[PDB]
Amino acid sequence: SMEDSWTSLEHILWPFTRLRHNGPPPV
Amino acid sequence: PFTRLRHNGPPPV
Amino acid sequence: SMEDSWTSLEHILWPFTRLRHNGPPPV
Amino acid sequence: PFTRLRHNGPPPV
Amino acid sequence: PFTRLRHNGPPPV
Amino acid sequence: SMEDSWTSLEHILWPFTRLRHNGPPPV
Amino acid sequence: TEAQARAIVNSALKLYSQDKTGMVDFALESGGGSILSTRCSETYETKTALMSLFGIPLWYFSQSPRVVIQPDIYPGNCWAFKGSQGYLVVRLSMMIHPAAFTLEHIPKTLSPTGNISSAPKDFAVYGLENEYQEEGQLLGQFTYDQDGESLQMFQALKRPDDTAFQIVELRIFSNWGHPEYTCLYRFRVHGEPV
Amino acid sequence: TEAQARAIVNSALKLYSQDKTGMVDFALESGGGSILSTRCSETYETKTALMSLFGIPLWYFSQSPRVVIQPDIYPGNCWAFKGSQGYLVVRLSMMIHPAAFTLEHIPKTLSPTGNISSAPKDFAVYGLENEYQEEGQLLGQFTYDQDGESLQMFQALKRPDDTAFQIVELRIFSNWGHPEYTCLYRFRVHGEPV
Amino acid sequence: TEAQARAIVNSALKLYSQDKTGMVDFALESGGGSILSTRCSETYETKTALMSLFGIPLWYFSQSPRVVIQPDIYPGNCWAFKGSQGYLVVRLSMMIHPAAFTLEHIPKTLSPTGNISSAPKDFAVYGLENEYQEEGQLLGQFTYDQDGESLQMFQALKRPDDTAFQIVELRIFSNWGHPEYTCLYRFRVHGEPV
Amino acid sequence: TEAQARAIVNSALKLYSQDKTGMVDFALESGGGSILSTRCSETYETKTALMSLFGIPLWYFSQSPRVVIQPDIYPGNCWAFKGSQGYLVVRLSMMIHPAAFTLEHIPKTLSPTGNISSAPKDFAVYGLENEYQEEGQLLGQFTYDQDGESLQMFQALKRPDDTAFQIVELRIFSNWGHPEYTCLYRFRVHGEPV
Amino acid sequence: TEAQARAIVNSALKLYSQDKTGMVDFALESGGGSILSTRCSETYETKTALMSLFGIPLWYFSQSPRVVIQPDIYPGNCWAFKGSQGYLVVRLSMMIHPAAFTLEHIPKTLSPTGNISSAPKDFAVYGLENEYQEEGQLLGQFTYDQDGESLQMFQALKRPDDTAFQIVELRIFSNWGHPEYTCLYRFRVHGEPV
Amino acid sequence: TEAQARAIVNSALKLYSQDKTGMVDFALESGGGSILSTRCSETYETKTALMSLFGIPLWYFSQSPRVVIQPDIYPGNCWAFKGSQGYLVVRLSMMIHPAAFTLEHIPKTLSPTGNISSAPKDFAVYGLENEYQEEGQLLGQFTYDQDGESLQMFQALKRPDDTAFQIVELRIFSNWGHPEYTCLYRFRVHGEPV
Amino acid sequence: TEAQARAIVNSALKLYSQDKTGMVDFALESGGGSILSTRCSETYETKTALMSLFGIPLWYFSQSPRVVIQPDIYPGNCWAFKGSQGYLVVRLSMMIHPAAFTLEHIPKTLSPTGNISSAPKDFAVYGLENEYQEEGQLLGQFTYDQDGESLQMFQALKRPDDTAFQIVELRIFSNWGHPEYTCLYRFRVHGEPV
Amino acid sequence: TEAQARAIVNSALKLYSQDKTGMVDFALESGGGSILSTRCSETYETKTALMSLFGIPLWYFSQSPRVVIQPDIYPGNCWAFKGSQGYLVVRLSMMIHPAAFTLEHIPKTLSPTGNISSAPKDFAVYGLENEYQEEGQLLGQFTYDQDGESLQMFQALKRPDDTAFQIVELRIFSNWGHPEYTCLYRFRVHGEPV
Amino acid sequence: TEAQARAIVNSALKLYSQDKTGMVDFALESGGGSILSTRCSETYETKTALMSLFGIPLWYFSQSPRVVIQPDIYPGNCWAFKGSQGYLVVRLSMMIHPAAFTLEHIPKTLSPTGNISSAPKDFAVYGLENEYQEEGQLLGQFTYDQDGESLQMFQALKRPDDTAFQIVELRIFSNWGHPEYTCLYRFRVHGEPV
Ligand SMILES: [Cl-]
Ligand SMILES: [Cl-]
Ligand SMILES: [Cl-]
Ligand SMILES: [K+]
Ligand SMILES: [K+]
Ligand SMILES: [K+]
Ligand SMILES: [K+]
Ligand SMILES: [K+]
Ligand SMILES: [K+]
Ligand SMILES: [K+]
Ligand SMILES: [K+]
Ligand SMILES: [K+]
Repeated sequence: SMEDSWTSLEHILWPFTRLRHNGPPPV
Repeated sequence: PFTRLRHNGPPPV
Repeated sequence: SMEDSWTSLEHILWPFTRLRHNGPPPV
Repeated sequence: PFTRLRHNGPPPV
Repeated sequence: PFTRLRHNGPPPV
Repeated sequence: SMEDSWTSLEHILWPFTRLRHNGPPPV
Repeated sequence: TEAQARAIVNSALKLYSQDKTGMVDFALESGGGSILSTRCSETYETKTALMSLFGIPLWYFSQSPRVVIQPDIYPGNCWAFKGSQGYLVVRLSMMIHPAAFTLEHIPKTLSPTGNISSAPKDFAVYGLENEYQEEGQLLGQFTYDQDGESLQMFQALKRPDDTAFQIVELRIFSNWGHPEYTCLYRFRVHGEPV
Repeated sequence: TEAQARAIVNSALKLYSQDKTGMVDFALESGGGSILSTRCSETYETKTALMSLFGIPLWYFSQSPRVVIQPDIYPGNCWAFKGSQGYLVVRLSMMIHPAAFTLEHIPKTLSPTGNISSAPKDFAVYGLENEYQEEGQLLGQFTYDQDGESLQMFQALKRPDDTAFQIVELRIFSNWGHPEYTCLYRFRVHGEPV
Repeated sequence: TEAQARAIVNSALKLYSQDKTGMVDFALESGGGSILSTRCSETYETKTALMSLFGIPLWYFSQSPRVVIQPDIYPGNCWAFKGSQGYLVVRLSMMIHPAAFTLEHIPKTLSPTGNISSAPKDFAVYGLENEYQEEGQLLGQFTYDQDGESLQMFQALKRPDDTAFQIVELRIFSNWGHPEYTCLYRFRVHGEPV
Repeated sequence: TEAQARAIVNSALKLYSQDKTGMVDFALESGGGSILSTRCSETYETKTALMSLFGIPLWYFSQSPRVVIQPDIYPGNCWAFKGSQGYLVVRLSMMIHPAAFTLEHIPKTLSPTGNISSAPKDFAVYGLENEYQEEGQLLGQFTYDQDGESLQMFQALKRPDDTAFQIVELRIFSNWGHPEYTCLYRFRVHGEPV
Repeated sequence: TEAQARAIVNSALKLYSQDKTGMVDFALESGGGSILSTRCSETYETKTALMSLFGIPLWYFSQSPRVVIQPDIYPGNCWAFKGSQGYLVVRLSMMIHPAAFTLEHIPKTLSPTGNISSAPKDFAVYGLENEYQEEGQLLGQFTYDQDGESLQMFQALKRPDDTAFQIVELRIFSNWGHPEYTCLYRFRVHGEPV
Repeated sequence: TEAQARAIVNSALKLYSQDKTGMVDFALESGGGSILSTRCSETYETKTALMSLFGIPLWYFSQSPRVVIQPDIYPGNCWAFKGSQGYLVVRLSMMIHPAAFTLEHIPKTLSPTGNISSAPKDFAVYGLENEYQEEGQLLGQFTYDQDGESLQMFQALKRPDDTAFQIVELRIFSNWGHPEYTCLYRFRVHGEPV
Repeated sequence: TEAQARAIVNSALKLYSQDKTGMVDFALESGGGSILSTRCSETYETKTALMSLFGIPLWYFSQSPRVVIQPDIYPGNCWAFKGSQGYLVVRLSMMIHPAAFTLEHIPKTLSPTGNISSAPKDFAVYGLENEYQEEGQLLGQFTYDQDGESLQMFQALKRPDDTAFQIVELRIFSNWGHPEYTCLYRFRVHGEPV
Repeated sequence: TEAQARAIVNSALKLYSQDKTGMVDFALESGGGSILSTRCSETYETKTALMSLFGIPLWYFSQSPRVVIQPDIYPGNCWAFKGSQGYLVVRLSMMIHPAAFTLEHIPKTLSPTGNISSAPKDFAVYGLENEYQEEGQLLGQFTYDQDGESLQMFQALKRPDDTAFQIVELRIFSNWGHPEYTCLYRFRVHGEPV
Repeated sequence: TEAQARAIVNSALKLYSQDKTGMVDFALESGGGSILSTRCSETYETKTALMSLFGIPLWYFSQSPRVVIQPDIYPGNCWAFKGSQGYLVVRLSMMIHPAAFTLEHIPKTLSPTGNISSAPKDFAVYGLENEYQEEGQLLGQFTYDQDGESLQMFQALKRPDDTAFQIVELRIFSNWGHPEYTCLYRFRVHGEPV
């Protein structure tokens, strides 16, 4: 439930935030 | 009270 | 408190929802 | 915290 | 879940 | 946390509310 | 004739309290009626209804076709659709042989403009066997009379084979002259269950 | 003659406009009455009233015991509880000596099904001194008559000691035959304030 | 006589069904009237609050001024302002020459306390050309009669120059003795559109 | 032959990369198409709900009709409506003369149950001049072939008068045997802009 | 004269730190003053104030009459009312015999336009015995001088019968030429408590 | 002469602009100080500051202990705690050897009541090594002088062992006679960082 | 020749379009699979992916185990768990006899670092009968080959008793040398429904 | 030549599945690339993207420059900047010697208007040593060919001193004739890490 | 001399009260200035966050760039950006020819650490004709003097052609040695309106 609510909020927020990588992400 | 409910029933496919 | 909060939300939602009876309501 | 409070005092009439 | 977090670290000055 | 959340809400609400003193405030 | 007079008054009040008709309204929403909104014409957006929460005004909305099957008929408590032509589809609470229909509009004496030009004028009622059917059985052609009473009843056509219906379509072909919208206050369907 | 008739009609209309009884309803919610929900029987929850938003199913609407102390009695504006016997606890707006009670149900002529088998039949009213008390003082045993008028009044028992109450429990011991649920449209409490 | 009696009863019921007056209420909210809340006296503060948020109690009020222009007048569905003096500002549904006003209060027979001491007693009605003008034009000084009928109508002063208004101010100078608040159930404005 | 084989492979990959068709999809949402949800049949009600708020379960649905005009067709990314009949209304990215339509469903080889009984079977496509017009112009009657390919294209009827449409209705008259719902994975509209 | 010079500097700084006057401001909101907003003229909606939450901008609002009784007077921290005429009603923290009033406006050297044309010019101050009184006692007629200092003090009229007031009305009859609004930065009331 | 006077004035203004002391305030909230609210005395909560929205009473505004570490000291911008003795716990922005403390209160000349009877009178300052410790090391016993300057500084006790602290407790043992509450405008902590 | 080549290309493209395998994935989330998050190894949480709004740092984005059952496998669309050994628990959309499993990782040619040292190396798959069971039935031990193809399939052990499962646990016993974390791009489960 | 043909098909599909290039894209966001949004030209606000929550539409937004480094290139999945000139600054996932760049635009066959006039035409690519540097090293001048393939690759200038870069600037000097905006679907940077 | 000294003190206080400069600040937010946050360098990331929502910490920041154009400069009321280089973009209240700029920082005597190493050191000011233009026109290069006064003014370069600007960029090239961040307390723009 916690992760599902967070992912709903993340979907709402995603296209309006800016993403900066300060270091390489896991790949 | 805020809750996310679990879906054991499969989604429509 | 639970029912009162729900009824507040229901009052907010009522004129914008669509109501379909799939079977007869209690009468 | 979200709460509805009980009103034992009668409303204005 | 809603929470305010405590800041022991001083703010920028 | 409680007071901090309340003060955030108070900052949001402050310029739009009207304040009436029914008696002298602490001074 | 005092006792007879009191009896007449009691009968009149009883009938009045019984939804003014003493007849089941099979379209009434609280009793089981429903609006097939996907089969309604376009709503005219008036934004004349205010929403409030805890005494705080929030925003102005227009009125849903649902109000057509709700009993409050104070001025403004009507569904306004765009233009002078429209349609409404209602699923009834029971499978019935339809006997009559009722249309209500506010009296001219309660209209702010002095006229009821937004009232429906020419309309027809059809019975539908399923919600997906396009061509229905004509149950009647009528005119709501602007010089008549607020509540008007209309008798359905008698068919030798009385097929029952649980879905009715109201088509309004014309209103009483308002060029912007037509406002429908309440529509009732009366008949006998199978 | 004519003046007497107008006087009779005006008196009847005045009484009708005074909540049909001319008596204070100490259970009426807008006046201060409230339902102790935790002390009510289980609500009949069906999934047949689907509320949807933009075609998305949203929730299944049932009716709260609150409607029992609200004046609207169009068909469906009633609290349906599970089974054929149940109970409701009401906190009155004032501490009163209870004198009478009123039960309203829709007339058969407005019921889509032709019957009011869901109406309460055998019931009793008890007074409670605190919300946590299980056994109250019996204020009366009554039967709601399906062949009687829509609104029915019942006189409370005369006790040598007039004890006041602000909480009453309505126990419905039977309904008029509906196998699934029982529907309460409105319950009123009349008496004298302390 | 029987036909005459039936005619009298029908006439009485017709007038009753037409908002009891047969006259447009230009203040009715659903019909286009609105409360200019920013220009109204402050709502009565109820001892207890409705919500609590982050430990702070919120909403110490019962009814919004909007209820004053809504037809439901069951006990408690009224706007309470502090004390025995106050004011309410209404924007009418149309620009009219005001002819009469209506005040409604619950009858003593429906008041839980046995009295209507919270009912308005001395009041006046003013027309405003803008909602922010300080002094309005007196349309009349009146008293609501505590021993009178629930609904009371009051005739506006005749003015030589037919000036129209779409904003009216209701000033309550006194109530019928309640020391904490005054409750307004309904206020109506009648007149002729321009 | 090697150069010819490389050319065939490159051509196949190019067509595959061009949305598998090399043709504009005027229904594609990202390209300007939109679902007129108010005019769509009701979304399938899933046994369980997604949220709970104040003890009331909310959101009894899986997928919004929007997915029908989105290219992802992994199993489950489809719109399910109740039963074996339904309709969907799409506003196109441009006013076009419709030439063809495309329906996609998952192959039997990717279906967990081994069958695609929930796939649409009998359907028709109509052009609408306004979204609220009752009867649209038939652009074609088709069957989706359960033993055919996952993606199927259907040629529109040739009309003597070149009338353009920007609103299309997809009507599903039958599915391939699933008794509870029908799932639409993707619907595309191809044609010539005006 | 070094010690005397330091004493002069200390006295000047002390007076400056004591709200520049060394006198109680009975209108100051934090000290107990209040705006009777229902008795203020219309706010000019500039929407030049940004609201933010956690560094996120949310929306632009205009300024409440409350700012007139708040000490911050940086450019823009003023209440703008529509036109060149308006009024403000303040409830004082104490019942006082009014001695003087203070009006502040930004100096021309800090105004972006080079002028203070939005500053109040001609105004008058009245004492009111209760918040519902229309006609007050004239406490003085004044002009705020655009060529004067930023802070200007005005002496109240001495009346032989010094009736005390806890409510004052500021009426601005004219501004310094701005055609759209007038901006009021701060108004103070000084006097002696009873 | 003239140059000496300008130098003296500039030095005075510079010191005034440096928070009137020219010394770091390790309790200042914006710089990193915080109030341990659970370790503060009870706040004086009156219902005399009513915040309302659209005329609807919303909440009763009291002041948080946070204001004690905020620089605004206009009358009313103070924390009022219940009774005439109390305590406040402040976590400093840095671990310091405390050297001095500062208490500010409004001058009598700006107090509406003519007195500062609500000002702290007898107080002591203690250092705490952890937030859960009850008994701290006495850093000093002092009296705030009602006939002294608005801002008063107090030198901490010289101890042979300079122990550092980041938590200080201010105990007010008495006020200047107000029977209901005690008002703290600002408290500062000065010392040397480790 | 030419026709044979076109047939081969079409078959290859068809298989590619069928999730590259032509086999049902009972772990795929959109089809009904879900991650039992409480039974997953710790997620590698770095602070290197900063999401900000209007330049305000908002939160540090990590990837959920959910991505492991989502088809996107562009570099970075993988779940990174802490260390070089870990576990994941997946609830399948159906109760199946598991036949095979699939692991996908990005090719070295698309990895920015030139290596896939973060890829899983040594792993095993177990079936669980309930979500609370610690020890499952071993369905197979495998190694993901860093020099093999991007997509690799592994055949489950043949057991004389075909027991069905709806929960599988993937245990990664080693990765290909990355010292900080292990990255899973996609895991699929294939088998036969009951 | 059947085995050779199948090998050719397999190689083509493998390359296609490896992001169509088989080469690392050091600008790809999921792999570590980032947009320095503060160094991008103005976004054209089209508001053609719909946001939804639980199937409820909420509002229309425009597309962030971030989409330029995201692989979805269905029509509309592009960043539109105002006019025919603009710039974009990307921080790469690694410090590389840049070898080539890739620009993608939709084919004309998938554009609703029949043309790709909004596609970039004349552009140049620069390497930057730090995010604050204004003047970069020219890495190449190019034209995207509207009559060419959807994906186009461009070879960087070879410099004898190959200074590595982790920041690149794309400057678009012209588009293919659209007067309102230019839409950039995807930009990739390829090279060798240091 | 006494009158001369009083005049000097009054002049100093007047200048001090006029924002310490007696000059319009066209960047002041309350006066019409605004921060173009989309064009500002990223705010400093504080180790800890402010909120937590669904277990995710949110808001890792102290102050919004807005504080740079607000007059409060108590320690901590400053905007911190990461590192020793950054930029800020301000839209002025009017289109002006810029004449001077002002930078404020806390004095060393009020800094908790004893130093102002976080103060800006080397900076430049540019005028922009649009907020999205890459290279602005240099209005001046300056150094903030760590051994100088708290408030420092800097004269703009004299340009032969009087071009106006309403957007200015402040670039900080270096700070006074703090290795993590740089804090800006206030930046002002002075000039002549067009
Ligand atoms: Cl419900
Ligand atoms: Cl508070
Ligand atoms: Cl995350
Ligand atoms: K109605
Ligand atoms: K009821
Ligand atoms: K009312
Ligand atoms: K789809
Ligand atoms: K002010
Ligand atoms: K303070
Ligand atoms: K994945
Ligand atoms: K893209
Ligand atoms: K500042």
